[PDB]
Amino acid sequence: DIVMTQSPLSLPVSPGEPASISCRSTQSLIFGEHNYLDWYLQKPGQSPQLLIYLASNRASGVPDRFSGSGSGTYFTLKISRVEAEDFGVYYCVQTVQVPYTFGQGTKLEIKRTVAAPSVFIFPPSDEQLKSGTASVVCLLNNFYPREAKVQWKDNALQSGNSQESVTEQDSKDSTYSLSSTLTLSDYEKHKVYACEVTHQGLSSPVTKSFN
Amino acid sequence: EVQLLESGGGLEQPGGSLRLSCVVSGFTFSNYAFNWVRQAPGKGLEWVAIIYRSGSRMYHADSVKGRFTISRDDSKNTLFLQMNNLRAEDTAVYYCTTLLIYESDVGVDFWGQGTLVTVSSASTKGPSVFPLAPALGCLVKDYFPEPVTVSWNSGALTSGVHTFPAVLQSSGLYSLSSVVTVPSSSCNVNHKPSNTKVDKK
Repeated sequence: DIVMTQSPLSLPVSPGEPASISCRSTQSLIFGEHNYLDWYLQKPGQSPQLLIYLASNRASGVPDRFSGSGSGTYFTLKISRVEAEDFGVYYCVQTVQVPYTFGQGTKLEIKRTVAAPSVFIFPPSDEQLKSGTASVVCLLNNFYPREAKVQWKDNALQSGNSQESVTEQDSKDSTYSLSSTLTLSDYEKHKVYACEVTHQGLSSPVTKSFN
Repeated sequence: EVQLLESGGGLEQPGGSLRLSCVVSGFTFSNYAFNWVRQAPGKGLEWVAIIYRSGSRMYHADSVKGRFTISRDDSKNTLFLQMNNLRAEDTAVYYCTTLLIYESDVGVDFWGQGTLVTVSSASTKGPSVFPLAPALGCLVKDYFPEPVTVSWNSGALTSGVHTFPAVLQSSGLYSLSSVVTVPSSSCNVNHKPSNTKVDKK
């Protein structure tokens, strides 16, 4: 089996700057006058989309900012000026020999400016209170970069009873959103519930709470 | 207009069997080879099998040979993939695709929407939906397996909607929330594995 090695695995690039992704094979992909290597882009929740076929041919509908080059065992995909809609995972694949094999995929991240999150707190619902468990959720909406610290606090810092989930980079504004869910049974025994958010875009941490 | 429509996925126990179907419309099905490509959750693409227009075929041996069988019914414009002796590592979204079609000096390529196959011993369970009232959203709690789909006002509201990736709780059940921001401006959950649908205002 031909091994396809992609580099790098993660590529942070600001909008307007160039990007370059390389793909190496363990066997020559030449047959006749063509190199049998294709480039695909897969956006979150979508099927893969062909960008470049046969090493250097731009697929129908692909903008001219995308180009491919290389021959033999060394191939390169280039974006002359990346745009916000280019976010996704890029794959090379060889088709000179079955089994067809893919590269590991390169996650292209869009480096936009710093953006502070909008913090929201939600107490458990009355419908859920009719059950045995209470869930408090803290929402961090539209921020960048992804690095963010969420901490739960009757002014007692929690540990072990929370879970986080972060969306993929938005195709329009290149921001992230994050949710943190605090799960308790114990809930009716306390009064102060707060989530404190720390992010680069905030001069000081922001706390949203309820009683 | 070309469309590749997959079906037949879902939950099955290890050692069980599933049969995937890909009905091709608007496309001269009989003249082309077709492929199956799968993607484990959070992982990359892996080629599974190919069948040529003759009916001859090949499989990714190192992972699926002897267990999966690709076939085609040209009279019905349908591609099939029979999955026997299922294992946990077969859990993935499966795509039917032509891969590259290069003829008349133009390159085209068609893919289906994919169908999720989950191989697990856990039982199916429908989700509970709790409102998140003031931004606002819905909490979809304690379901298995993936996936759930969440719309807002029967799919009418789409701007500013963030549906978060599901998180596997310690109970072995998934939970997620789907929010939509309304700064003092002025949900339709579907879990097909359990055949449950809930609307929460």
